[PDB]
Amino acid sequence: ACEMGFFQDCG
Amino acid sequence: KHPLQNRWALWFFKNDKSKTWQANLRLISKFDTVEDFWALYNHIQLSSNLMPGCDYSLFKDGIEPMWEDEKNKRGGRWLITLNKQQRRSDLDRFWLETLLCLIGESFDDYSDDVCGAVVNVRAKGDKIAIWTTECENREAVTHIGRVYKERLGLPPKIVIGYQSHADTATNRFVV
Ligand code: NA
Repeated sequence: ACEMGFFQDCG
Repeated sequence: KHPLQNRWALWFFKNDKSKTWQANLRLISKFDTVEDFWALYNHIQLSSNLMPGCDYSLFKDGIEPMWEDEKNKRGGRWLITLNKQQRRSDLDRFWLETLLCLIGESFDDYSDDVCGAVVNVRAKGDKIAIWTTECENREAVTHIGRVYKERLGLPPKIVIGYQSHADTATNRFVV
């Protein structure tokens, strides 16, 4: 769930 | 130059998994006139020509493009769901329409509840969303939803949803 606004799942 | 009610910031997020999200997140520039907006929009890649996994956002000056921001913390988004086949026909015109709803302050009295908008370009299907400050404000969220759907000219059978950022992190309303 990596996307603009929710970067906690981009790690 | 015709001034806007608010100063806005355009953000780009790059899909490059050999770099951190901070390094891939870029504030392109800010504007507070119609002329400066159009100048910016016509010097950046169309949403439809972004590489898969790339995002654009427009947020009011001072609001970070993050749900953890104080102005987004307790807010949510109206989500527009576009299939693969809609990208050429709808993505750019819907994203442009969305940007005009923000800078044009098109939500009447509940325009202050608007934080920004995001477009997600993905192989599985694209997304546009308008971000609001408080998912508890039923009149505000409902009015924004109705006006936004009318402005995109979506028919009744295409049901758009509002999700709180709390629920997304882990539909409160529909039109
Ligand atoms: Na150009």
